[PDB]
Amino acid sequence: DIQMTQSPSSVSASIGDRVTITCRASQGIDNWLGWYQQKPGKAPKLLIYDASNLDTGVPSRFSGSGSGTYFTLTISSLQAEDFAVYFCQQAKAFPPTFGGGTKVDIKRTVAAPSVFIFPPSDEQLKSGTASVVCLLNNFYPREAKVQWKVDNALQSGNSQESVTEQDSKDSTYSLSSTLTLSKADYEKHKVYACEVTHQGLSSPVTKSFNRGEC
Amino acid sequence: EVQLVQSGGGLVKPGGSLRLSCAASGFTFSSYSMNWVRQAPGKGLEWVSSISSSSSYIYYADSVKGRFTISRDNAKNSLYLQMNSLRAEDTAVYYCARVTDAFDIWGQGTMVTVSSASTKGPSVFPLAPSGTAALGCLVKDYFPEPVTVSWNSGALTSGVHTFPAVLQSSGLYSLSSVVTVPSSSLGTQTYICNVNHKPSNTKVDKRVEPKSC
Repeated sequence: DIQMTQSPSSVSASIGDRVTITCRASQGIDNWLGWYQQKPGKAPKLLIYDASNLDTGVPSRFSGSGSGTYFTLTISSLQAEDFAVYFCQQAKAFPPTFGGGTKVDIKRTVAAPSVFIFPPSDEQLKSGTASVVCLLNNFYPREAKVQWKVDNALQSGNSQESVTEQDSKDSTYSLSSTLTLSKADYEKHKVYACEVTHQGLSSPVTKSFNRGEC
Repeated sequence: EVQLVQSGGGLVKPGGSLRLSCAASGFTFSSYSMNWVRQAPGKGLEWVSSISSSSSYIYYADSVKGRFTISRDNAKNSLYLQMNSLRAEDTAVYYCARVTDAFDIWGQGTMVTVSSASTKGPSVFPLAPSGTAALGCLVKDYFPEPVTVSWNSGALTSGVHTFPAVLQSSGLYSLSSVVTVPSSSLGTQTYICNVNHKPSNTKVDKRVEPKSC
């Protein structure tokens, strides 16, 4: 089917800025492109259909253009209400497919995450389970990569991330990554490391601890 | 005005069935194709199924064929989704939507959570610290949502971040709540997370002590 890819994943905007979002199709969809807005905890809302047409009730600060495989959505004078996720959607062929979204968020300066690593509690270890938590605190922009390493082995498939919404006071994000191991596996390794890549860091930062050590 | 009102959904066991409903008003329901679209937690939008105005033409996404059945009752202005053989991966907010050239009216969304869990209160573990220090509580293995966390019985709000719960592969939720504080305060101030999981009547207050090991 037709893959829709949006760019960038997030745009930093201030009230009154002009914002332009891009959507690309993997093959030609003519004019059959729609744009939607989504706010946290709410259903999507149609903005534009057939590439350029405003839906009833939609404000005229939104415009779309483009055709074939290249489309853009412009917000011409951003208001507080426009900080939201925006999705494109192809109606050329079944299955209809959506882009992965672009988050238009409140611009602030880049803030590197303050990174903290938390060993499992002895309480938890008693129960046969070990949770290792890596906190990425008060960072901007939202895009951040967390790589777990255990005795230098790159972990995949055994961590879960959770992210906050943009903070109302300082406009930052925070993220938790949690690595879950059996107590047995935890006991088999020494070095537990959280490696973080982010615009606010000139090279990735590693926070680590050694099991059993003070 | 024009409105789509959803109902149904909620908690279901893996292998089980749920029926979603969508009640339409404000437009000629019988003259429009209707659709279901879903959104997994923290993810984008996925089309599930369409049905033509008079049920002549029915379309399904690859991922739901043979398990989900779309139907409609034009005389009741209603759209339905019968979901069978539900799996963990079907956990999502499900929306009904009208289509013209685009999806132009959407329902409010209905959460479907596929888990084998019974009601269970969380274990609460310290996330212990060692200019600014970070500390927290890990609230692990509870069902269903929600849990509430405060710090110092509501007197500490600045610098607090309580993360969205994630459904683990066990079918139980987990989350952490953290706070950053001046390290100079760690030797004089006490920091306590107050966790309440009302479905299980589980209340814990955990003082989080600075560690070195």
